[PDB]
Amino acid sequence: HHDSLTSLPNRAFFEGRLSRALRDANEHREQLAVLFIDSDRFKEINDRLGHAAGDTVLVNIAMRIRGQLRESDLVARLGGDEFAVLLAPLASGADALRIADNIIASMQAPIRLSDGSTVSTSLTIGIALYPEHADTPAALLHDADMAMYIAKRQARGSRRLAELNDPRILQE
Ligand SMILES: [Mg+2]
Repeated sequence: HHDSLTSLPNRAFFEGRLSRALRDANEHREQLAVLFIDSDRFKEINDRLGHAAGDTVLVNIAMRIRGQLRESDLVARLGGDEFAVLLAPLASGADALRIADNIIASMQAPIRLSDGSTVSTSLTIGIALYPEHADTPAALLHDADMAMYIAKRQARGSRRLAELNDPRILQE
C-alpha cells in the first residue's frame, strides 16, 4: 500500500525491501545505506499555518527526496514528517553522505503554499551504513533512527552518521 497523500510505501514495505537488499548486499560483499529523515519545525508549521500547509510541505519534501535518489533507491513514509530511505547498491559511504547533503541542500528552496505564500524549513538526516554499523534490518533502522535524534538535538537541518558509541551518547 502507498499513503494517499504522498503515494509513498509504508514501513512494512520498507523493511521487506531492506531485508531483501541486505541479504543481497551481503552476498556480493557490497554496501548499502539507510537514511532516517525528519522535517524540522513541523508542529510549528501546522500550529501557525494549519493542516493544509503541513500537507503541502510533506508533499514537497517527499518530491524533493525522490528528486535526489536513483531508480534503484527507495523512499517510504514512516509516519508524520518522517521518512525512511534505502540507498542500494552503494559504491561508498561517501556516496550516502553526498546524497544526504543533496537532500539537505534541496531544502534551501522555499515551498509555495496554497495561498501563494512561502515557507522555508530543514530536514534532519541520520545515516546508518552497511556493513560498518549493523547487519540486520532492525539494527540498521534503529541506528539511523538514533543518529537522527542525536542530529536534531545537536544541530537541526544536518546529516549525521551513526557512531559505535551512539548508545553512550544517548545515555549522556
Ligand atoms: Mg519535526
